[PDB]
Amino acid sequence: PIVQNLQGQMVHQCISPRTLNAWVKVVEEKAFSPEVIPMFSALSEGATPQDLNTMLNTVGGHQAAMQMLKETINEEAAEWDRLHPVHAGPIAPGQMREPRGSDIAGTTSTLQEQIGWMTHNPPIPVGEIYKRWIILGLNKIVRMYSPTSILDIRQGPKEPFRDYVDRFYKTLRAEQASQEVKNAATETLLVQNANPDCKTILKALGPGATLEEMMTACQG
Amino acid sequence: PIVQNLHQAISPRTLNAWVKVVEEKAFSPEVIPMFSCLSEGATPQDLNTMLNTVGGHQAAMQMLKETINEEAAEWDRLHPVHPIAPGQMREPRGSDIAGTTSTLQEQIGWMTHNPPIPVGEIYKRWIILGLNKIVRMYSPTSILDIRQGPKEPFRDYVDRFYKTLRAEQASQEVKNAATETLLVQNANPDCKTILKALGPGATLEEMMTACQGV
Amino acid sequence: PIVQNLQGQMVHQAISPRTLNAWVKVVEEKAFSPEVIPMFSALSCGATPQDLNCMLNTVGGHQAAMQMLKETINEEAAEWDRLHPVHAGPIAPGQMREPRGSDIAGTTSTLQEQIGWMTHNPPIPVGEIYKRWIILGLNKIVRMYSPTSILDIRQGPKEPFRDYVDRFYKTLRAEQASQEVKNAATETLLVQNANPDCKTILKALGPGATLEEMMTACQG
Amino acid sequence: PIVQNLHQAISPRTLNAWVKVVEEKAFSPEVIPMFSALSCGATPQDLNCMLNTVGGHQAAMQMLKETINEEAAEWDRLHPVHPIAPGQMREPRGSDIAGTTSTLQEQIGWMTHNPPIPVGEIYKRWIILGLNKIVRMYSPTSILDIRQGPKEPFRDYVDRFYKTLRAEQASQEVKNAATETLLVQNANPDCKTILKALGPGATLEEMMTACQGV
Amino acid sequence: PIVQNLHQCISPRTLNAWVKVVEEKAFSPEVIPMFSALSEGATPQDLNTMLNTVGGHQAAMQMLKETINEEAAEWDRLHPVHPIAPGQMREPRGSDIAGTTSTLQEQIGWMTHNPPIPVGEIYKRWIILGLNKIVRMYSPTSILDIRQGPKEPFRDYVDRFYKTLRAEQASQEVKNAATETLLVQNANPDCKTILKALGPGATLEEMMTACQGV
Amino acid sequence: PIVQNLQGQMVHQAISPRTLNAWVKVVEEKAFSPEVIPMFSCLSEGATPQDLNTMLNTVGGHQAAMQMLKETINEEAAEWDRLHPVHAGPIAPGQMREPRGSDIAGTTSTLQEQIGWMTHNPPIPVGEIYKRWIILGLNKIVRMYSPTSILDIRQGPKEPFRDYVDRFYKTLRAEQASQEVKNAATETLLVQNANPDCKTILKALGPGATLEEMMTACQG
Ligand code: NA
Ligand code: NA
Ligand code: NA
Ligand code: NA
Ligand code: NA
Ligand code: NA
Repeated sequence: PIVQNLQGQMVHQCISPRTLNAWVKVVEEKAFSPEVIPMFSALSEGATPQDLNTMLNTVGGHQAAMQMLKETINEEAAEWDRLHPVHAGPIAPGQMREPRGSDIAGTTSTLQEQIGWMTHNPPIPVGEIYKRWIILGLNKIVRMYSPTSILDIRQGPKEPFRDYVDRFYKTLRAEQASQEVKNAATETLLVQNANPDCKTILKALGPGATLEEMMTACQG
Repeated sequence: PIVQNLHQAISPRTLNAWVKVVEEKAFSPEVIPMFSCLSEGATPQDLNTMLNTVGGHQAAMQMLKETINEEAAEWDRLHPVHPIAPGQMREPRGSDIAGTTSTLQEQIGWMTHNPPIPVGEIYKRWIILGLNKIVRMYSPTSILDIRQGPKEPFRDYVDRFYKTLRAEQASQEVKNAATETLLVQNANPDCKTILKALGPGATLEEMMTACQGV
Repeated sequence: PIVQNLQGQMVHQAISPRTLNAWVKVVEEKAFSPEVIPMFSALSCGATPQDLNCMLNTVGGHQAAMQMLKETINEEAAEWDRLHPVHAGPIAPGQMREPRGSDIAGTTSTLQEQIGWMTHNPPIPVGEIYKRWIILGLNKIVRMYSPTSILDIRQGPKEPFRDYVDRFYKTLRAEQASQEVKNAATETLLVQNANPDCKTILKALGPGATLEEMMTACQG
Repeated sequence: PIVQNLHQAISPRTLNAWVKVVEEKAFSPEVIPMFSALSCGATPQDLNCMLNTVGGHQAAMQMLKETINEEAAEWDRLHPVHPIAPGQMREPRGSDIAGTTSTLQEQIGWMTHNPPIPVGEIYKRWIILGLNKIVRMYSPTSILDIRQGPKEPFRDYVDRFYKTLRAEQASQEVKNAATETLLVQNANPDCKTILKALGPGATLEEMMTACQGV
Repeated sequence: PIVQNLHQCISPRTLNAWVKVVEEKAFSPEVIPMFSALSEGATPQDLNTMLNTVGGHQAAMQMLKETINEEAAEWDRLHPVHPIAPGQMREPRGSDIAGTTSTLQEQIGWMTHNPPIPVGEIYKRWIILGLNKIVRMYSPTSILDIRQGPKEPFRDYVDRFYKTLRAEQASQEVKNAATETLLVQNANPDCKTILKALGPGATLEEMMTACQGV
Repeated sequence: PIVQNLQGQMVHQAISPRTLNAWVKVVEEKAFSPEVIPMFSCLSEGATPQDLNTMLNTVGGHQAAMQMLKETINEEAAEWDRLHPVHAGPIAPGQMREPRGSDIAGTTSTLQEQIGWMTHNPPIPVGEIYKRWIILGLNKIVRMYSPTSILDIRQGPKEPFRDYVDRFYKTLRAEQASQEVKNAATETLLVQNANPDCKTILKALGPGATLEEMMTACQG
């Protein structure tokens, strides 16, 4: 990665085995649970497209997913080559070339070319652009790998309400709805899908009750 | 974070530490001090990273979102944004402090600017307020229900008592004031008699020494 | 904490998650065994009163004890306010205020005010003063939490003497006697409380025998 | 390694990391990317250290030696050594790149010299070529033999399929081209019918969504 | 410690390391070299920290106190303190080296002063002398009692033999001199005959090769 | 150890508890398996003779071996004193003495004297010289501790060929033959010692077949 710490200077450094090992373990244990993505984002801060490839490529298993993730990266590379066509010309001595889709994705560029683009002024953040493509790819996978439809999350007859809500908002997180639409499934589905005893208690509350108020209500 | 030595990337060890604490301890009161100590010098981005890498307890994390919205709203009411002075940068809105609508660059901007605009420490304050509500919610038993068993060591009973109290968060005036009242009333019969016999102004040392024997 | 390492300069740094995790584990495992206190002292070298509060406040459980520890800190704060009364006056531009009991204890001061006092010349070591109060508090707890009275430590009829001595001096450590009074319980209690066979052997040694000599003697 | 900040000793943590990965994973394809990432800026000495601290898989490590010999021979054929210019150092032979006949001093010499002679990165290339052969060898089942079971989730079947393929190393043209052919032909009957019914231009998403239901 | 790079606080990892070694290994001889290596550049405060964070083995730690007192007494006898030169600091008494009556400031003073007064390394010497006594004490079996079993591999027997010897601390002249004598006399009958048949000037290699077969 | 990292400067540093703990564990677990030696070499890069002694001396157990290793170090010290006789003379102010066998081995020198020799120009690499002696010593032990003779490694009747080869070349590694003589035991012993079914397949290959080709051949 590249972050500014060598005094005032901003020097490149080798991806940390601890960062790698961290990312591989999270993927092994958690299997594209939604929280994996924020973890990916946080382990890959200031990551070069090489670094990103290292993290993705050291995942053994979930290869179905990693293939899907390749397909997505290709789609976002194609769309980039359509939007930014390279005007083929000999490189002026003081400049470097414009990066193609495949160059951002780290497939056709060198670490030198990648450090070039990111540390150039104005910046060409090939790291952060490729990251954007990957994350878009993971989101699709997370939505895919979410086991149950939100419709199917129903509070059991003996199940604590706090447990039911915990599943409900977990499911929702995976089946990625914007936190406007998550806040709007609150006063609708969550109630409709509660068990009979606790549904009655939640209807009796009236509208516009907070999540605190609903969970306090069904505590028994 | 932003650290004064000789910005830095949030440490995988810090993340892993915070995620584990949340996994194991489940909004036990001691979680919050841990949050505060793992998030020293944290940018609002960093804070979001820590909160967002918690899988599970999503009920709670939703509640914590609701609280952050309330503290953002109250900020936009108190500071309504009205043209950028050449040497300065823009004024941060509720959503900008909370890291939702700002960049890491804008956040580093505000904290390292003179005079300082500590968007890190302000958002932290909002989060902690949010966790407190959750901790109070997740506390299993009411202080009223903590009663010393007939064979239960007094030291064990007090340990539950003041744990419960910590969760059902009471001011250190009201914690000090439940001592000479409830703790005694809720002790077992043998040890209650011993604690009444002590008279009023008795320390916790003196009470626990007293009921060591029974 | 603050220790001098940024070249010759002496810079403040964030309390290390590893230091915290270390201290919390020791408290979890060892439960105010005497060795906990030296560990506390060694994990809190150069600690600001904020840092100290962090370490104490991240202990969940032993809350009975942590309440007791609060009571003690209040007693040492009161005694400080009696000894150093603040003369209410507007702060001269080049100075800072005098710290009250509650300011040392980190309850009413900021990290800025704390760094102020410690790095000021002459030094006002609010870190080291609060530490002194805490440790006094833990000592009381350790003495409290010591399970058996030294009187009750008696060598069993089949128990190796080296085992008996190990309990004996452990108990003594908890029931904190000065290492003059620990050295003086040697040639008295330790012998009186040994089993019959080995007591006879230890009396036969005469006075002024070392611990080595006594333990060599009762090897059988 | 040789690292640009503000030579260094190979980190016990790097060594321990690499040895464990080889112990646990046994030339699974993902081992190689891990090798590449643990050996960033590695001197040919460092590389030998990593390979030589692998106990066991000695069959493989012998094979890996044979390959390194082949790439050393091919180098000595392409660059035959013919007197040392006052400002310069000698030209590296096959055996000198491979770290067998050079010193750490000579290796630091070549890499930090201008123009750079990246003996680290050249030897790495030879090793990786060697591991690829071993990975292809150690892959247990032929892609032909990966068939979706009658009760096996399609997501599970695809996961084996593309794992196998990874080992039996195929170009990302030939990986993309086994998709719309073998993967379908080797699916179970119920899900094959569903995948044929999709028509030709179907993504992996679309295929896996399709067979989620069955 | 005091470390020359480009005082520092004793590392929690150093502490944790030392406490674990004492917990697990129980004054096995190898503990002492470990003590010496974890306490490189240690101030007398640091040393006290390491010794004082050992819970348990308190019998031993008391003995170790007695020894430190003996080496402090012997120091006060050899250096009796007799007015502070303007550029200098006071002369350290037995109790000042042992860290009991000095401050960290006074200790950093003595070690970083010119000429150097290595209070760290002097106290260390006293401690190690103390541990040696304990190790010799805690050694379970007398070298006389180490005898090769009738079915026991010779390599196993020698491993006990030289372990025992290490504890019952013998000079490397007396260790080298118990070789061609006791080790043979205490071998089992079959292998003793083989070792006598070797003649006198035989290495440990030669003896262990000889009894590999039986 | 001493490696050049304090900017351009080359400063001595304390042997890392993690390095020690690493080396002790490897010796505990692996018991002079051949791979131990490369590990020793890699944990002891830039090691002073003191450091080396620390690593060797913190091995508890395998004391038989550590005694043998002492005997070897003495033999290489004697041979050094024969080759470099010290001419007894008063030390010229700008110089230091010539190191004796026992001085290299760290037994009779100080850390100061050792840092002296290594950082002197031209260098006197007492670290790297003692290391050479140790490694020679470990090789003898590894060859000793190798359980079976290469002659005795025979492919079982049901044993996968890849398993048999893995033992074969492991054994060989211990019974240290040069990788010319390891490459020459390939087309001879490995075949002669294969099981009947797979021997026939390997003879049928002709001479000069690679290890790949042989292992591909006996895959069934
Ligand atoms: Na709420
Ligand atoms: Na409350
Ligand atoms: Na081969
Ligand atoms: Na292939
Ligand atoms: Na003694
Ligand atoms: Na002895």
